[PDB]
Amino acid sequence: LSGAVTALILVIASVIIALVVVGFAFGLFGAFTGQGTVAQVGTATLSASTLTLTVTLKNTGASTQVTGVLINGNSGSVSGMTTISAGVNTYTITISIGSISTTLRGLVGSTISLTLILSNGETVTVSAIVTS
Amino acid sequence: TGVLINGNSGSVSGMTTISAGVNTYTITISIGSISTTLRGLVGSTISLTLILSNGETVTVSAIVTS
Amino acid sequence: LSGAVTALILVIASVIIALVVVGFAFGLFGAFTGQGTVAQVGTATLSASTLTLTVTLKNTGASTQVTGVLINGNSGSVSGMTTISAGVNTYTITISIGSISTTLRGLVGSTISLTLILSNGETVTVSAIVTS
Amino acid sequence: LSGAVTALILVIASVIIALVVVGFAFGLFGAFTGQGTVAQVGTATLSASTLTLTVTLKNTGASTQVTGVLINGNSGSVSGMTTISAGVNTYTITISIGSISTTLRGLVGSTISLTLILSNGETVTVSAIVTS
Amino acid sequence: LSGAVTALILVIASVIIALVVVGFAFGLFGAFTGQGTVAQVGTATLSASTLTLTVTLKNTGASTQVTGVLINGNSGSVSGMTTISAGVNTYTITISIGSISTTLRGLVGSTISLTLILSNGETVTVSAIVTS
Amino acid sequence: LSGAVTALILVIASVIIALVVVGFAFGLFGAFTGQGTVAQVGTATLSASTLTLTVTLKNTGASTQVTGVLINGNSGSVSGMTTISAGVNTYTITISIGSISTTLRGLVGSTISLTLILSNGETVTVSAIVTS
Repeated sequence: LSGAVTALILVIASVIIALVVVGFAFGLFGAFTGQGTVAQVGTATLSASTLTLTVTLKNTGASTQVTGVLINGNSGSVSGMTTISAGVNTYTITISIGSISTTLRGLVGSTISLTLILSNGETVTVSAIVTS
Repeated sequence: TGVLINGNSGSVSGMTTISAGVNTYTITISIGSISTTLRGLVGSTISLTLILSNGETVTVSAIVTS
Repeated sequence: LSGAVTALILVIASVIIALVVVGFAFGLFGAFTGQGTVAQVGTATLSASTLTLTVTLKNTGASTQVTGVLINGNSGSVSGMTTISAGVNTYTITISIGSISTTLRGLVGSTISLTLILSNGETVTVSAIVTS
Repeated sequence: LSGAVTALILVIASVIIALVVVGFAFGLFGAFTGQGTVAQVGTATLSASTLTLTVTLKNTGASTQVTGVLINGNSGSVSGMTTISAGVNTYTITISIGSISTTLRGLVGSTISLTLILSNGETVTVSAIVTS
Repeated sequence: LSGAVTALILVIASVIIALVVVGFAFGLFGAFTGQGTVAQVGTATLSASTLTLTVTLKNTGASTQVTGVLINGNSGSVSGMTTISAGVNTYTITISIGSISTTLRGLVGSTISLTLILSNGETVTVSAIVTS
Repeated sequence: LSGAVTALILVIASVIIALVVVGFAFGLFGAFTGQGTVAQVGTATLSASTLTLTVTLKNTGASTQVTGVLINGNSGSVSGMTTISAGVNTYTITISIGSISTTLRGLVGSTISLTLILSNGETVTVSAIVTS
């Protein structure tokens, strides 16, 4: 008689566990779909006298952060408008590096490529015109 | 039961009932902040999620128009 | 007995999930195909006395917008016919920059290159004759 | 009952592995963006009496090295200012070849083309005026 | 009573097997990452009188071997510095083909392209100047 | 006792199914490799008086067919040597269009570009000299 009791107990436990796994899979779907996709929608302007990056970013996911910046050699901090809203927006970020100060002064008018290290593990490649 | 756009989850207010077969549904979404946020994405692609009553989430791709 | 129940539950869940993924992939196809492709089909005219750009644009995709303009140094707003219908059309856009006013007055008759920053993340390179 | 346990074990392992791969891909992005781009921004001067190359180089990436030089026939070593900082800078490199000594003495005033072999796998083509 | 005994036996077997599979997957990751990446970081020199290839190779993976060479028509053996250490290094490889002897003697000064067949399944394309 | 029976039944069924899938994948490999690659290996001659295309085609795959032709405006049928053997061969195809008759008569000596729509879904771009 114990055999059928064990059979039912195991059947119901397996059903509960399978439903848990399926719910987890669909939660993973919904979470990865809306994780946050940040890209560039136009050229940036890198003021070399003040070292200020004005960039237009498009974010069609969750509201992420800007944790770091990667310029030619050094990775520097950021000190302005770190919060990336959703949609398309123009952000004005003040970059802080030790050595790059006055290094760009000899590049006014030329193009440059930066990287933005976001909080959600994504890195964004940015193109900019160096100005003064 | 619900919709999931870039940041926020919002209610739906139309044709919530999914009949069987293939059908074209016109769902009115309601979020507080996303109002006028998509106005700068006209023409671009976007990805949404639909939270159904049977525990299944459906991933949808959409073109943003105006 | 529970093993086969679990097996069928997982099989059906996997079928549902795979169908969801395939539908999403084909939706992505159809969405990226008709996202909006804007190009130039003839030289533009940049009136320097009024700073007005008359340009013929071809758009074989979705109806986009014109968010910004990029002239030699500055990025400026636009204040006319920002909506790009489908097909080939002649648009008359009034550009607004602070300093470029009366700067092109010494370029009448010469060629120039502008950029149009569209709402769908695309930038269009435009060539124009500067007139007055 | 074991089926669903195995299913969740594999699901979580797959999520971990996929996240690892995605992080690696974005790291590759960030690394290749700032790998180091060196070009020339003005004519060089090749002193043929002392065989010294004075060249103005622009480097908008990581700080690379100058490992070799390639003049008409021979590849020779360099013995000065091997380190290329970031930005635009004027470098005075002392080249050393066995045979080219006194060979350029018959080219004073004419043009010549060199190659620079950098540490980051990139070769830079340089143009120079031979002087004395 | 046997049902639950079988259930636990199968559960522990499944956990052991899944852990084996996951460990094997991560080992595959670590192994394919450091398998050996060999490329060229500067033009090679192909001495046509002695038929000797002086080439600068960059290898950022495991220490591979040079098993064969592929010149214009024929694949030939190699007889020197077959072992590719890690890093950037200058290798002097003596090639041996029966027919190509004295064939390059009419190509001095021109450019040529060779292939190196490595031990780790990778073929490396090399560009060289033919000298004498 | 039923649990282990179920486990082995599912194990053998899964092994059979996995082997079926792997066999199908390798069949897909072998089938896509030898599908038929048709290209041009020399200029074609388009006789405008008789409207006859003499073209040398190279096909290193399966023996495909020529289902249609695409000339400047119209898509026309073919009425000769529709079968493409393997190897390099010179084919003489009689094209049939309603309007193009006597239209090429004003292009004798000039170059033109055609398209061949093959049976295997591949289109081949051809260049031809218009003759008479």
